[PDB]
Amino acid sequence: SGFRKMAFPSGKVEGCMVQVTCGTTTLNGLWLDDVVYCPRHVICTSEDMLNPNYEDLLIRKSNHNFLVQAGNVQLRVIGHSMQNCVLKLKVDTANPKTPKYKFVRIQPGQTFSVLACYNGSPSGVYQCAMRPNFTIKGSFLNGSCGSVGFNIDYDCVSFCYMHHMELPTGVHAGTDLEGNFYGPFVDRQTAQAAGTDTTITVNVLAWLYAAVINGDRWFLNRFTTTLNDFNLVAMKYNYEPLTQDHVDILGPLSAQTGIAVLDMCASLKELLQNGMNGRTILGSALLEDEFTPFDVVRQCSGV
Amino acid sequence: SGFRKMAFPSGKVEGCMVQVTCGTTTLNGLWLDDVVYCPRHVICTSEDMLNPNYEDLLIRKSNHNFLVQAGNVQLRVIGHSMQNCVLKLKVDTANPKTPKYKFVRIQPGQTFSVLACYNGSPSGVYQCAMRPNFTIKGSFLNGSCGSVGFNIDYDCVSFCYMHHMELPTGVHAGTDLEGNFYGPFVDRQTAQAAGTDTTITVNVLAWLYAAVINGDRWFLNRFTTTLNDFNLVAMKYNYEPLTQDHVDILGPLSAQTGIAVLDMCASLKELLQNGMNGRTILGSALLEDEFTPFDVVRQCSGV
Ligand SMILES: *[C@H](O)[C@H](C[C@@H]1CCNC1=O)NC(=O)[C@H](CC1CC1)NC(=O)OCc1ccccc1
Ligand SMILES: *[C@H](O)[C@H](C[C@@H]1CCNC1=O)NC(=O)[C@H](CC1CC1)NC(=O)OCc1ccccc1
Repeated sequence: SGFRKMAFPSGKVEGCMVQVTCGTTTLNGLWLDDVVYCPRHVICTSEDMLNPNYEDLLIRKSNHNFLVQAGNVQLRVIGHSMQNCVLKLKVDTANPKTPKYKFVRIQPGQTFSVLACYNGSPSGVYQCAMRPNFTIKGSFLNGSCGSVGFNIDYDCVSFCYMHHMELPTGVHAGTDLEGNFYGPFVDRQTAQAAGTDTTITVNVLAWLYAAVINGDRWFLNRFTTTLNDFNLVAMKYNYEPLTQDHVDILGPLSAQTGIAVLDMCASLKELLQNGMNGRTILGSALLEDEFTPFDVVRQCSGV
Repeated sequence: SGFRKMAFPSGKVEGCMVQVTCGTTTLNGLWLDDVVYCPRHVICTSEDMLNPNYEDLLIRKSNHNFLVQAGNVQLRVIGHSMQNCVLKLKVDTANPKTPKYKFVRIQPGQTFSVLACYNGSPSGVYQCAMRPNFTIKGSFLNGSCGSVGFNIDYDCVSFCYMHHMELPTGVHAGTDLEGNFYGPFVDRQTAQAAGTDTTITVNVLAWLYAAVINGDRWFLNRFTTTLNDFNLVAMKYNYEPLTQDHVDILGPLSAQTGIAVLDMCASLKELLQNGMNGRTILGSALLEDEFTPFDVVRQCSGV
């Protein structure tokens, strides 16, 4: 038993991280088969980044402007192209450690593992949820761009995120591996801000089920409510509306605990209106919304 | 910027995990050079585990009683011995992926990464602190024994933990890689319980410094206190006493923020006496004590 925020093992992705240098800029790239993917803003200078025309900037580059290093071994660039906000560098060697992989775009409310990297070298791994406002609450320093986010399913790595920037509130923004931003953000130094956010209701309910499975029961009650009545409380507290599909995906957890989803919704209603009164749930004094039903089932099925 | 609980990249350890089978018991082992390390209770049956004499049980085993599998490839056992609570199986192949490594025992209050594994296959990675009562708050299911905890320092893996059991309160206990338990625990099914725990004061202070570096300042005040006066408050709230050495290790964080340690201690005193009044620090509504000064410096130096 026990419930811990847990990342996927990072080894398959570690074998894909390289260092990409252009001019005086060095960031990380992802080396899959004979292609290296990295943020296109690596081709920019300090003044280029205020208002860049990336088509112009890439036309003025050649293959020899790009230094790719897989550890000590330098990789020779034999071609370059752009796909939206990602640069693709073709190299003269297929990565012998390329895993089975997909490029997938994730939905708000879904989670993924981030392998934070600097100078092509992985430094740490942690879980992130895609917020409803299309930011993530990461930990990224200078040089972290090109770090990727991913999920793993039976030795297949689904890449879903490449890191590009930090917003003024300290949250982070990036693209999928096709180079399309999550959210209404652009890769230049301007005055962008995250929109208003909301709490991921299905995830809070999943975490309450994890709590029960791990023996935290103090917040339970005898009451049940209706979907429509619960969704009125959700709007008051800036929670997403609960759909019937969300009720359906919580089915397994509802079955394992014998607590109906609308039964647990009554508990959430009381927690929202009354607070915790000094108590904790799974080691937290706040309602946690960054665990998906899948994340919970992964750790709580055996319990 | 950003501050996230972060594990070390797990790839170097993933390449060392194998599956060890004895009888109808299957758990995980750690394959380094030509030796596999695993919990000795793998040699026990259901009735053996109530009150085992491990010297007798191992004398009655032979090499062919042990099935070791590195993925699909079965490894041939050519010798076996016991070191305290760990079984060492000598195999006819040195692990080609053996990293530079050490076996180190950690101190309460220190952190490490856990690579949770089942059937020799890594499933997730997360950070744990060794509690003052020598337990950890993990996430371990049946089959997780033999999973290891580690820190990484310049491609050298320092192994510090191997998982053995779950206590009745849901926390976890295990050994160092020499097979010596952390804490007053034994590897048999009996009525063991964790002793009383305390809060790791130097870690809470380190986390408050991380908060300031990341822009959370609401808990700061103009007051300073003395070491002796603070240690009186620490005893009332079941916090460890602050030593001068702890003040010294917080030096860099104190310098980076311009807030003296005894200045920050006044803030902690107020938080302990008054609570948070509905506010949060680094996304938590509780005082967090599982980040070391090193953990904080790793993420906050660049900020
Ligand atoms: C790429 O490595 C870098 C990552 C930032 C650096 C600090 N934390 C991060 O996540 N990205 C940038 O520097 C981008 C580049 C523009 C998108 C084209 N700019 C940026 O993030 O500016 C905000 C910022 C905040 C704090 C410190 C530096 C920069
Ligand atoms: C080894 O894989 C297993 C790990 C436990 C299983 C559930 N969570 C864990 O951490 N260890 C054991 O089963 C040990 C064996 C005895 C030490 C010799 N026993 C044990 O943990 O018993 C407590 C327990 C609690 C919940 C479920 C099963 C067992």
